[PDB]
Amino acid sequence: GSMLDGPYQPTTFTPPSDYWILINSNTNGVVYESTNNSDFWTAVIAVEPHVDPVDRQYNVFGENKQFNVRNDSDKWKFLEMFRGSSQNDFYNRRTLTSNTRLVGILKYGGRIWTFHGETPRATTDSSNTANLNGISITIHSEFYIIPRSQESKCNEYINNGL
Ligand SMILES: CC(=O)N[C@@H]1[C@@H](O[C@@H]2O[C@H](CO)[C@H](O)[C@H](O)[C@H]2O)[C@H](O)[C@@H](CO)O[C@H]1O
Repeated sequence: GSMLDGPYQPTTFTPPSDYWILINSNTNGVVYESTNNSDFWTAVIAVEPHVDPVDRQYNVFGENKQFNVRNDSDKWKFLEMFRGSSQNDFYNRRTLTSNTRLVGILKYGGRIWTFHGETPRATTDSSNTANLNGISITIHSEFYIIPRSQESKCNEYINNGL
């Protein structure tokens, strides 16, 4: 179809390897939840502009959790909350401060890639897993699909907008 394929409505699916999923967050709270139920749990939480430090509730992987959040920018903030085993408390692994409200997740090269840092200079980073194929995602906002070969385009969107 189009190289920027979408938008698609919120759903749950197992992303194929080699394709960036670009999610256009349009509200606060949980953007997506992704797990293989074995060694990888990531949830992305959206925090609106100028939020003083506070503990908010988020339902993730079916359970209500309290996360400490803040955002001292005009830009939107996206926190990666992770755990690698079912018994561990989630920790804030990475952040993305963004004027464009776009977050990205990719299966490639054996590991999960996401964007982090601050637009317009956000960059990618990897996360290891021993069960990449098992990782599914529940996405709560509209999203697009872009091949990994076209990451330069994905990077422009993340940093500069659609
Ligand atoms: C060195 C390399 O090829 N790394 C790949 C990643 O792409 C790089 O991403 C940085 C930002 O993090 C720069 O844009 C650099 O030019 C890119 O080469 C890529 O994000 C991941 C996932 O597709 O694959 C790495 O191999």
